[PDB]
Amino acid sequence: MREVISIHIGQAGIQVGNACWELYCLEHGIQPDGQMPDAFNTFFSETGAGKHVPRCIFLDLEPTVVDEVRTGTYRQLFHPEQLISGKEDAANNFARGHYTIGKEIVDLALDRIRKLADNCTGLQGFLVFNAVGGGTGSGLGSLLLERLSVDYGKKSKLGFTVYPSPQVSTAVVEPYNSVLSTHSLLEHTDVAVMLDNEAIYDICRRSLDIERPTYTNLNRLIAQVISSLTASLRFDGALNVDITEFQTNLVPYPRIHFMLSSYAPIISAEKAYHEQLSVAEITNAAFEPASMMVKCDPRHGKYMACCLMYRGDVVPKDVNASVATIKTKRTIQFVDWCPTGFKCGINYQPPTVVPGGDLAKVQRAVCMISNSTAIGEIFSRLDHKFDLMYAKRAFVHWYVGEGMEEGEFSEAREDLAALEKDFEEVGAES
Amino acid sequence: MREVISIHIGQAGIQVGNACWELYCLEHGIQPDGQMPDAFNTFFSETGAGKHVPRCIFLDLEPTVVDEVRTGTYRQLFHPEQLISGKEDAANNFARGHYTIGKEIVDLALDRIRKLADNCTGLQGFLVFNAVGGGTGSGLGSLLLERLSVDYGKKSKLGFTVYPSPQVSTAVVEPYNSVLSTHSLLEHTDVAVMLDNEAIYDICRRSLDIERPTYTNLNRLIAQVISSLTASLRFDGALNVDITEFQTNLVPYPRIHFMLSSYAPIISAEKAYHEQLSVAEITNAAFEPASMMVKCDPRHGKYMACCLMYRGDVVPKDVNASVATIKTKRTIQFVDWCPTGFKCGINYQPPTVVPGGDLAKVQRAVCMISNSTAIGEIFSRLDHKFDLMYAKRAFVHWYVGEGMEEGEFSEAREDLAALEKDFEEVGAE
Amino acid sequence: RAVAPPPDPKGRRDLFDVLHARSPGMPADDSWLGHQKIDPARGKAHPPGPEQSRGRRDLTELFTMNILHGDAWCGNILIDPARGKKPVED
Amino acid sequence: MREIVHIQGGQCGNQIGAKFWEVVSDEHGIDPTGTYHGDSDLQLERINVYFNEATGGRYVPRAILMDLEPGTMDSVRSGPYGQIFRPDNFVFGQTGAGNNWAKGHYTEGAELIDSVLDVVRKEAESCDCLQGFQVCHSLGGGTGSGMGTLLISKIREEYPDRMMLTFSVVPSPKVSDTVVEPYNATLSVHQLVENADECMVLDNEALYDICFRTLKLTTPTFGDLNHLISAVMSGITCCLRFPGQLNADLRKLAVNLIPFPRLHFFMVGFTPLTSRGSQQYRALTVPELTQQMWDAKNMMCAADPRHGRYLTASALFRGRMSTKEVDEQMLNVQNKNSSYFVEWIPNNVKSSVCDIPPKGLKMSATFIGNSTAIQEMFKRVSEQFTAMFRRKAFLHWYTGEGMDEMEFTEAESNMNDLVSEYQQYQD
Amino acid sequence: MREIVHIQGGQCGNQIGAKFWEVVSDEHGIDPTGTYHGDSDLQLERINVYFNEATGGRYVPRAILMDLEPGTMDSVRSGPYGQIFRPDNFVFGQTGAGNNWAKGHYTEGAELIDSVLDVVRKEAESCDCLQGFQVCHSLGGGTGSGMGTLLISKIREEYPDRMMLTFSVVPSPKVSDTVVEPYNATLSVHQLVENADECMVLDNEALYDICFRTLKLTTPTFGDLNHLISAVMSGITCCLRFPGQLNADLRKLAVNLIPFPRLHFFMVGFTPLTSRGSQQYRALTVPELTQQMWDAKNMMCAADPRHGRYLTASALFRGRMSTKEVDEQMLNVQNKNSSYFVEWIPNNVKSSVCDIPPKGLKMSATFIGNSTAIQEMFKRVSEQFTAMFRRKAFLHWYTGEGMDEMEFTEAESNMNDLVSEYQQYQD
Ligand SMILES: Nc1nc2c(ncn2[C@@H]2O[C@H](COP(=O)(O)OP(=O)(O)OP(=O)(O)O)[C@@H](O)[C@H]2O)c(=O)[nH]1
Ligand SMILES: Nc1nc2c(ncn2[C@@H]2O[C@H](COP(=O)(O)OP(=O)(O)OP(=O)(O)O)[C@@H](O)[C@H]2O)c(=O)[nH]1
Ligand SMILES: Nc1nc2c(ncn2[C@@H]2O[C@H](COP(=O)(O)OP(=O)(O)O)[C@@H](O)[C@H]2O)c(=O)[nH]1
Ligand SMILES: Nc1nc2c(ncn2[C@@H]2O[C@H](COP(=O)(O)OP(=O)(O)O)[C@@H](O)[C@H]2O)c(=O)[nH]1
Ligand SMILES: [Mg+2]
Ligand SMILES: [Mg+2]
Repeated sequence: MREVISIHIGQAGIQVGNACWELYCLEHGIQPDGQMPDAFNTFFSETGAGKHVPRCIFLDLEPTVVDEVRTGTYRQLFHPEQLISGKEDAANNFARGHYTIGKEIVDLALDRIRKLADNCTGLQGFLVFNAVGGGTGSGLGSLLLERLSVDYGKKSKLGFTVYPSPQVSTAVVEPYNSVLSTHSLLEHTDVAVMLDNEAIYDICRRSLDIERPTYTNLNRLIAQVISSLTASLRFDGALNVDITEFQTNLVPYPRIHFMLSSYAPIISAEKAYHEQLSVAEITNAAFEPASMMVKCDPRHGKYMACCLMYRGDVVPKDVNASVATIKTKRTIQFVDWCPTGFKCGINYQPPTVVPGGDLAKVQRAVCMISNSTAIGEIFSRLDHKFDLMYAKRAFVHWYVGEGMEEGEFSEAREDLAALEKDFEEVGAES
Repeated sequence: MREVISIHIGQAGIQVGNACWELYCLEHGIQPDGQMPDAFNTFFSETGAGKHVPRCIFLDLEPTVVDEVRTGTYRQLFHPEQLISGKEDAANNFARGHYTIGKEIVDLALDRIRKLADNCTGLQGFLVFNAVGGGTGSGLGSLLLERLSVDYGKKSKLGFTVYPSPQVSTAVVEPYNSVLSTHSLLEHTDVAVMLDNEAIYDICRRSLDIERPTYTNLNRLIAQVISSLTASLRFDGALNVDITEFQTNLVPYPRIHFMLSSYAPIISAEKAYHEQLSVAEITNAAFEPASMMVKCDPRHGKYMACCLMYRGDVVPKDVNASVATIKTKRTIQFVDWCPTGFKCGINYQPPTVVPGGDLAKVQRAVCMISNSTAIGEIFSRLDHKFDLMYAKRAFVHWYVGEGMEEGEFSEAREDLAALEKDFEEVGAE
Repeated sequence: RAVAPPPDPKGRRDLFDVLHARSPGMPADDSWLGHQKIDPARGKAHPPGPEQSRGRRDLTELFTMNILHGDAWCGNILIDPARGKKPVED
Repeated sequence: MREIVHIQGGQCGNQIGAKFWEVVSDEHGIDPTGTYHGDSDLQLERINVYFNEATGGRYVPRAILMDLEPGTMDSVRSGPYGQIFRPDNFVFGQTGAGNNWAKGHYTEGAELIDSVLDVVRKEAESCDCLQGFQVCHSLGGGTGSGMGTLLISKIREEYPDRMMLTFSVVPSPKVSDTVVEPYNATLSVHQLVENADECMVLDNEALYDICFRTLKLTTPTFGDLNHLISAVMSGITCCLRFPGQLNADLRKLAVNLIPFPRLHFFMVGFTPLTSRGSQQYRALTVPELTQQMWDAKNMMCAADPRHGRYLTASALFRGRMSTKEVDEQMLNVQNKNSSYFVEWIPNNVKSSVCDIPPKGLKMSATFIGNSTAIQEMFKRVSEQFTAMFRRKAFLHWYTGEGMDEMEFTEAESNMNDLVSEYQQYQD
Repeated sequence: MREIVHIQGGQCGNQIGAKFWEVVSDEHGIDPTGTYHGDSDLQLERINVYFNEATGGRYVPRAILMDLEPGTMDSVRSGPYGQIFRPDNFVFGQTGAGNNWAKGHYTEGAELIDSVLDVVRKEAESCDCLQGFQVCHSLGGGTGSGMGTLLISKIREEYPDRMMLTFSVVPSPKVSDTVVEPYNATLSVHQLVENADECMVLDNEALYDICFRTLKLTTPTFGDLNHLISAVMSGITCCLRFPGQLNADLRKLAVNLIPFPRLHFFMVGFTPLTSRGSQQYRALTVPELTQQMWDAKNMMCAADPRHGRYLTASALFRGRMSTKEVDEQMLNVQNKNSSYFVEWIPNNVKSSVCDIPPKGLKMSATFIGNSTAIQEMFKRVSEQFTAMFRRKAFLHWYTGEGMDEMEFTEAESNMNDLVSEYQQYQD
């Protein structure tokens, strides 16, 4: 049997999870109380008679977001001890999330994955959600992936992670937390997916046509990306792809595992009738920079490996024709040592529209996950701003007071420094 | 499949377009919401289940014309992102729509063109609709025609351009805009069908017997003319003439591609009952000196090539009797080096009639497109007016400030002057 | 949970009727009959046309010579038969 | 066992070809479904010359459809007898020449000749013994003329010992349907003078004249043009498909009509044509065909045979006819008009009798004429080509895709070489 | 009584055999429940080759379904004709291969292959006499490639006197379903050369072209693709399941087609493929069956037969057929193009006749070709392998299970040796 454990750290993790577990109930007919009126084993465990409990944990130091789950419409769905809370928040301090006020919660956390581990038969992977901008997402996220590595070895912990945008940022101390959390993220996470808020802001403005998007509208299409790639484990298709299929096919080097993300028909209600959505058209729109989840130009880099997950009425010939059209096109450039640059995944069930949401009912959607050499431009951006604040030694007395010494920042800087040479070395022709 | 992308530039371009798509939806039976209760594949694209969206973009720097389409009865017919708007108009300045303002829209418009080019299986041509009197039609029209030559090379494009009239004008700097836009029309448009508003005003006055014709009466018969030549793509006939046929039969030299236009049966409802519409007389009415849509005198000129588009119940023998009668007539003239002048095109479907329009139901129709040396007198008046204002630098400071220097006027004056010398040498015997 | 596969546009499920000789079909209902990218069943719409509109006239009856088991003109090319003066009785 | 492979090119070839199998199939008794429904046993005796056996009793035409537009294949298939052809033989392109000869011959013809040669090669190997290829096309156009003439060149290199039967209509003297018709015809004629074994020259206004004077029809449609060609096209192969007292096949006509290898343009007419009111009053016998056979108003070419002397003649009489009346009427037209016949060939006329007439007609005949009066048609196209070429008008549409003015001077030279040798045999 | 034990491996292998047991049971007449409903005695005469008789008239196939992902056994069970298999034969694991050849061959293979051989030796020892094993897999994946070649190498050690008929879906030149296709193929072909007695190379891109050019199928699904390969697999064993005039079983074709032990890869084609529109037009005769047999597009492998010479080819004709057109057409294909055949073998091509046709079809034939033109298929994958191997791309995953870099060099060394051997006899 196939099943994945979803772990959501921090306020960014919970709010995506509120949109995520909103979506997962729609493909399986689960009411908010938890009573179905058997493909749910990936996310739901059959408990007692006619009650399903999600295979998740909602852990956060700040109690102000976990109680909203408790007082919300999904009170009866989640187990109460499953949701983990804390007395005080990390206040965007990585040192607090990792050393001082993080150790007392992670002991309670690991007893809760363990009970979900024994309840489930054969585990496929862990789906971890966090944001590097905050101390809870960085600090507790760095701790939790380390403990899962030493307890569940060689299990594919597939991660989705939110990164700071260049133009728009919500906290001053984001570059310090991003560099520190990435150093733990290289050696621990097998597959990580890059997410950036401002690109989705452009997506909501351009494609979905929303002038003022909110964080709830962001996570609704993010949860579609999570559900589409995991839909292969839930529902049968022509060319199914598992969690173990992604890591052995999109990770060319053990430290080059930072894959981009993109979605196809991000199309509103009135736009859907006039749009002629065909397999060739949605593949071309997938590789456009407008549909990219991260504000980075893919034209500056070379696609090392890309994976396409198709849902709906996709004949396998038309996706086979769309592979040829992209590779023949000169604008999309691949690396010289990878002729077999694509992977196709076809599932037979169309995506399920959230009622009251902004997305429309669409027959066909493509989740485009690509491993490129343009991720290093994002990491060159974070490296530059990290050196600017560290030169005058700004916002460091918060961190070194709460457990850390000075040495951890330099070693995290050098470890992240070797990444942009590694992305340059893998991109250079030979 | 045969299929053409018709695009409309400027205030005159869009008002032709919705007048055109009024006729196209009635011709194929498409309801205004886009639901039909394969001839549509030339202009419409099948979408999902029973939805037909036109292969058309509507671009203008001024949003006052575009949002009328978004509000009116055809709001559900068009895909919304096909309709492209702008922040400020070019405002009758060639340089504003060509260098400063139009560069922010020409990248957006050509991206939309490529999406329609990707959706189409085998492209046949393009139909541009612009007026050279205004800045958006001239400047943004010239900028978009530059990119269409480099993107889709050697591909047919049809230029339906409304030139300034000798007497009638709604613009002052239109001799500047028409001359500068013409320099783009020589080098990039393969086939350019000339149009002029004043000659259409004469047609409605004496034939359609309406003494108060507005723009929607003018653009309805223009919609009949463009639909007549493209009707071979949609319906079979005895002698089909598609878009590619117009290049190799009406363009003798690469820099001579301005052609007149005529629509022969132009009658009212009460006039149609008494009159007898016959193929022999409809060709004489087609070549009637007042029937053209461009203010020219073909007796002054000489026909270099002619194309006839016969519609309706036209047998293939009275049309050849009609062509034979024209060549024997001594009033009309044909150039000495082209003995085989005419091109005959016969279709099998009568033109549709709009409800509330001035036209009545007719069994036969002729659309005549001719290349003549009489189109050279359009530029002679255009050069005479342009040389007057450029003699002592009138209306130049609006053009100097927004990018274009003083050198482009000398190039446009000289290149159009070479066009005049091109016209007189080809008419020489 | 086996969700339904995408239905065929013309109800073809296993191509047994295509590979085997059962249920022969018309030359339409195929992908292409030209070279490529051409719908066989979807072509130019056909108007009634002049030959079918103007009565029954086809050249099969004139060539086959079925009259033994109309004229456009008689004599001069101008006039047509059965159109002349009104006959007056008494 | 003398099979004919038919190739139809372009707007002219497909519309003529669609009405061609209208006359072939019902003569053999074939329904639009494709089965057999005839009563006479002689119809079943020779079908393989034009049809191939199909499983289920169906008979499928031995035809190859070629074009550059998908319009005409939709026109042919929609009409009656439109489902008889194979879906495999409907090979064409999506571009469209647009009356550009070099588009059909060099650029847009290159990617399709290799495709249409495969179906020619497949069809030739299927039949045991080729009798000839039968192509119908135009000379004023660019699709059936440009790609058609390249097909004549390709099919002659592959099979140089088989007859070539080209049914080419020519640009008109009177009116013009295409503006560039002198350019395309002179380039097509230059490609036909070497490779085509025999060419039957037709014109549309010769067909316009017979249908308005002899047939006396008020509104003759576009199918009236095609039916007169189809009676001719079946009239050539009358001795093949049916038995007869005197047999004359496609090579038998070619040897007796062609004195020198470049004298292979023929003017052909059809004998038993009459109007509705004249049907009851005519006495259809052997001599009354002959006075209408040799009359120039019944001719189906632009050239008037009265101007130039007849080099060689032919007569394919169909029906239960007395040979002595075919004998004495043949000599009667020679002595009555002795100025119209070439002196250095005694007994110019060739005759043949087939005993099976067309469906419903009692007596019939077909006249194939090789005359030196046909130079006036070639001089008209050559004069119209020289007038345009001296100012290089409409030439950038031809030279833009890989042609220079060298072969335009060559095609003009071979044109004037062709009309000079017609004129010296007139002397 | 010449039994064949069938094994299906991986996601592709389970799906190709799901349509295979649907076709071969429809030929023999077994309903999806399991009973017999045929109308001929000859259908039940040879059912021991693919089915085991059970109590109550039930028939169970000699099929072993193996994979590592339980999704595909849900696909074959929920699909039609999925209840016929033995529940004890559903041997597999739960971990999933993840398209890794090393995982499919080394880590989880140790626990899986112990249980599978118990099922296979139960099927082999049950029947009285073995003919061979018919396995089906792909070379681009890891669930059927690494696991299948581990099974094939292990089963040939146990049964060396029985043949091994393997069906492989090789990677495409134009597209790629998996990123590690050159890694999976070059290691799998390194194992197939010494273990499998002969291999029949299949690929989607040749099937996709067949489904669009000849079949003219609008929406070719994987169920559409599976039937084309499965129609071959019935036709290869047609002389075993049915009596024939000239019998040719699975060892008859082995000695005929294979000159040297290293050269045992074939390009395969099923002959009477017609579209739905062209069913009535095409007449099912042997000479037109031969030209479709030797058409390059009708081959179900992407290697073009025109590039290389055929060493030895075989044909499995089925139906009521006489044996000159079996022999003369195979003689005619030699003399028509002798350059495309190996000179030092007289009469390279080969044929045999079984008088029992498939259901509802009159004539049919299955073509097996061993040509040297398949070297560019192995040359391209070797070219794709050396590009990735120099940069060591996608190798830290493969070396994780315990494959050293030396084995990748040895796999590539055999590819250059095998591609040179085909070029050795091409000159
Ligand atoms: N996509 C998405 N991102 C969010 C959302 N909410 C917050 N974020 C991002 O997440 C970043 C901080 O993430 P967290 O580590 O979870 O913040 P936290 O858990 O409150 O950590 P503390 O403030 O220290 O308690 C912010 O900078 C936001 O940009 C959301 O609802 N959706
Ligand atoms: N035939 C026709 N011509 C029109 C119509 N409306 C305007 N015109 C012509 O258009 C010219 C005005 O220039 P335009 O190109 O329309 O100006 P514009 O499109 O608004 O461009 P900007 O002024 O820069 O915003 C006038 O000279 C008219 O002759 C119309 O409805 N029909
Ligand atoms: N007799 C006859 N002539 C035709 C027919 N169709 C076209 N033509 C002649 O062919 C000329 C034009 O041919 P065209 O359409 O350009 O052929 P294309 O090259 O295939 O495009 C005209 O002068 C017509 O008179 C036909 O069906 N019958
Ligand atoms: N004909 C056919 N091919 C298939 C099918 N499913 C997958 N494939 C092919 O198998 C290849 C991928 O191999 P894979 O299934 O991952 O092999 P595995 O690792 O053993 O499961 C692709 O190139 C597909 O074309 C099917 O149902 N039919
Ligand atoms: Mg917080
Ligand atoms: Mg004889």
